[PDB]
Amino acid sequence: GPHMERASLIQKAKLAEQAERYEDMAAFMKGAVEKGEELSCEERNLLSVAYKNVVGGQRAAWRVLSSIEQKSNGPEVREYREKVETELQGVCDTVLGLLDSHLIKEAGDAESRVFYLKMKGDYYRYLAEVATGDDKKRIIDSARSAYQEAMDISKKEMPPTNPIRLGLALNFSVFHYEIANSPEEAISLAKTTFDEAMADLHTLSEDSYKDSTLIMQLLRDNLTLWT
Amino acid sequence: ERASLIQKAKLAEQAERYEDMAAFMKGAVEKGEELSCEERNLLSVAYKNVVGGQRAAWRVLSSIEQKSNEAGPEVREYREKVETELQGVCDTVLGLLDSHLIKEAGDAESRVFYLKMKGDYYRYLAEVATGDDKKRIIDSARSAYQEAMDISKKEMPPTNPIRLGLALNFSVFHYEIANSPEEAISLAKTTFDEAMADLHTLSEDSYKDSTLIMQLLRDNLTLWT
Amino acid sequence: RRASAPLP
Amino acid sequence: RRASAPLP
Repeated sequence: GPHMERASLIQKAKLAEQAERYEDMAAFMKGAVEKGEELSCEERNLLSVAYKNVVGGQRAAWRVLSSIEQKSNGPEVREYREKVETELQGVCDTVLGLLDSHLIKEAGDAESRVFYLKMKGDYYRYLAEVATGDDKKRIIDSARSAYQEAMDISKKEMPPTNPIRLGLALNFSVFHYEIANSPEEAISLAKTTFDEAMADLHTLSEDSYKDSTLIMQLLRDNLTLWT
Repeated sequence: ERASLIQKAKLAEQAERYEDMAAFMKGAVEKGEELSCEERNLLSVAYKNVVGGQRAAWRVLSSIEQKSNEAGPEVREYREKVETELQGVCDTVLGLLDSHLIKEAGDAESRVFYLKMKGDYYRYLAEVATGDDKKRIIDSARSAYQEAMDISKKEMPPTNPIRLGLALNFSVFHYEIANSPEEAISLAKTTFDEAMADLHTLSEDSYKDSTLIMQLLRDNLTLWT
Repeated sequence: RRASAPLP
Repeated sequence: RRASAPLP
């Protein structure tokens, strides 16, 4: 039944991860989520790994094509870039559909809520990277809302060294800089996040310390690049 | 148009979208014109990347499946799905080679190229095949490789990279597929020795390609002996 | 290129 | 792992 089917899909997603077949992994994880049970921390990570690898591959390809198209200014680049764009949009719409119909909930843990809301902001941000007109404006607003709701929860419920909180503040600052064209907000957010995490690092254990410091190095690299 | 499909395959290569690259190259081949040396290489790169991906995934799964015995059904089912996708890609390449490329090949170099490709994709099928089907596949790979060897020994110098790469793959076939380690070692030694005797006469254009294959033949011999 | 949050 | 011919 549903419980047996779900267990199989999770095992298959773990096999697909080992085999580095991320589109398969994503499909198994989508099916597992559609069984209706809450995802465990391990399962959330399987879902995130699966789709981030799929969309990451598409985004990298789109950037290559978009760069050739921008430099060459025939029809082939535009047509092919459009095909890649459509595939990317479909993956983002799938993730967003899963988040809205199954994963985004009022209950329970602030960790899982911030996790899903950040994921919502991320996939709307990926859509914004390739969007153009009034659609782009709607997408930018949706990413901003998801990130802000996640920021409000993380500031109230998580310590400033928490990697979900750090990762969220990093992505939202990427959003401000790259998408919303607010470099000042991006720099300010990245500095604040880094400073607040820096003040608390001594309270961490060797395990937690390595997690937090990794994301702080990323914040710092982005500030070097943006200032 | 053919020119558009080739441009798109070159774009797919830059974007590292090898399944797209393979699809564009398949369409280009189906236009009916002979492939140039650059186009042969685009076709080869496209499908070797797709199948290489699948083979590595299959090896991962097959390894888990074996360790599991001491199971469950998921590994077998998933390994079978990967296997079916791999079989479809090999059947696509082999279909293109038989219906468009081997027949229409002008030069001896392009014919050896296509016949080596035929033995390679039959060899990939033989890696995952099991019964009487495996035997038929082994015979078909042996036959493609042998026809290519006969042409390459008569038409190409022993230092030619297509000839060297062919001898390398056929020796892999003998060792791994045909379970003839002696034929594999003998073929690899002979190929290496014949190339070594002509080493000083190697074309500057082939320096990097030939010396690489020579290093691989030597690595395989170290491993097999 | 700018960094975004790494995989969990 | 044994080597097979690299990409042209």
